[PDB]
Amino acid sequence: GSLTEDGLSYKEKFVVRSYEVGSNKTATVETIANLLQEVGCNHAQSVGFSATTTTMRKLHLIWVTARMHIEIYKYPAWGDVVEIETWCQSEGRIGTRRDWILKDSVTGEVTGRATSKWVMMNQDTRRLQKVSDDVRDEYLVFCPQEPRLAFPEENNRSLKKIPKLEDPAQYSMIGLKPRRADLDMNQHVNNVTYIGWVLESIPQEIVDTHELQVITLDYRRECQQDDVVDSLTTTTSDSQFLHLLRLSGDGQEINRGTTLWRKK
Amino acid sequence: GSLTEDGLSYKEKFVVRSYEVGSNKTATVETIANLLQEVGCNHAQSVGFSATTTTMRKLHLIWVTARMHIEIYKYPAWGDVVEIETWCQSEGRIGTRRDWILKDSVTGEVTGRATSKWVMMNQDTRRLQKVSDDVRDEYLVFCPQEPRLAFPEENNRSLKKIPKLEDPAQYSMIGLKPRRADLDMNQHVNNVTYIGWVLESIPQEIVDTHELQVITLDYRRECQQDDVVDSLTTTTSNDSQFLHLLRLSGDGQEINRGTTLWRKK
Ligand SMILES: CNS(=O)(=O)c1cccc(C)c1F
Ligand SMILES: CNS(=O)(=O)c1cccc(C)c1F
Repeated sequence: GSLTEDGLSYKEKFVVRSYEVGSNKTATVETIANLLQEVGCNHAQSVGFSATTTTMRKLHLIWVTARMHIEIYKYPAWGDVVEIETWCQSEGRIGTRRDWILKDSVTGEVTGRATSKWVMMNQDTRRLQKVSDDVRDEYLVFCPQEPRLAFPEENNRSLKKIPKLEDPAQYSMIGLKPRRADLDMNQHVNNVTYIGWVLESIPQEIVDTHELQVITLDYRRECQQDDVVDSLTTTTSDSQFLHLLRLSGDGQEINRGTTLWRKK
Repeated sequence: GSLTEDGLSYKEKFVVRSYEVGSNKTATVETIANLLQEVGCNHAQSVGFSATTTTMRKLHLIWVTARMHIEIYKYPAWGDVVEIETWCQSEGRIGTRRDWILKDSVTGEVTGRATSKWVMMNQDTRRLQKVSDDVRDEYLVFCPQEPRLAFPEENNRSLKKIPKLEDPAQYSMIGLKPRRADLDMNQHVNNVTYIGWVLESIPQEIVDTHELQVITLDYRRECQQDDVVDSLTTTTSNDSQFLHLLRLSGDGQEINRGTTLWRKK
């Protein structure tokens, strides 16, 4: 992959692998989400980051995902080339935004888009911070100056408030645990695992008849290596669902979400 | 990737990804196993296979993995390029063997090697059987004629008999279940999931202080999408060795057995 001419965005091609596809022989939304993260990491590495910046590594600050929104129009097939472009933007004290556009490399057609909201947080205390007084001028040089939005439409799905699912759930998958393949290099559960856990309470009949078009997920609290998760889904409708992940015991909320599915 | 000049083997390069690495900032053995499977798939495609032949698709026959043996000398770092060569050989009526060599693309040095034994199964009845000369003839052209072995050693760990771990296990991880990301495109549990389940009963202290050099895994029965697995490990030993068992958490039906060898970092 490479920074573009202007140095303000990053592009990378991926060939979809045999083990990356589901029952329709196209990429899973988990494979997509993993590629979004990989191109995000190659963007950071290209400009000298990693997404830590000098004064963050100093005060022990990290970027952590508050929110992920992905919309897929077509899932690439096994052996297809998908091109992903990614860029970041400041949203003032709130935090930072990373957006993605996915294209069919051959047709140059847009096959998906994604946006995500990141916040600061001290790694040790896990206390949510606001973007420094201004000292966070270290990274504005690497973002477009004028707004560039994968989701430009005022009042659009990517920004909607998600409510808390109420017991009893219509569906549940309980006792989900992460294995070592689910940890990142710093031994924290991978953001993509939570996507997989949310989708595990969708009934097989839906996954067999429908394709996933939209997923929005809030990250409230991290699941540790030795935590156990329950995944809850209720139909609210195309088929739409409301999602909740919570710790198997006390029922502490770790994620909430919505998905939208189209008949195949 | 491409077939080599003689079209008897297949080469492919992979750049190691951010999410494919462990605590060492190098590729997990599960990432490696997944790359072996991917390059194996691209070789099959390159010669007009599915890994079924015409006769196999007729008689409703598949190849299934009986055994996987991996030896890694060095795990490639995040952003490193690894080059994998793979080929198959007929083992007569017993089945087929697929072999792999892993190299540092830059230095050209051998960083790993693997071998696997495949047997024929009726899709529907799940009944193993000997290879028929008719089936054999259809793919023997695509294999070297003179033996080409990733593991030449006169007495090689790759072929050693694995015993059944004795209750009580020294260590265990209980209630392991597959999610949808553990299924392949035909909704069977991915062979690589079993590797990760075997490793889940190794204590964190070994993993933090050691590196996996060797893993041998026998595949006895398939775990189904709604099965639950128990993983059992006992120390059998500077080098730590373990004996492994995966079994269904209810009746305790065996799905896998294995051994691992670890060396101090
Ligand atoms: C993720 N958020 S970031 O670290 O603030 C950031 C902003 C701009 C460009 C890059 C590469 C970047 F990593
Ligand atoms: C698994 N063994 S195989 O499918 O019979 C086979 C034999 C030779 C070459 C190829 C590509 C092949 F896939």
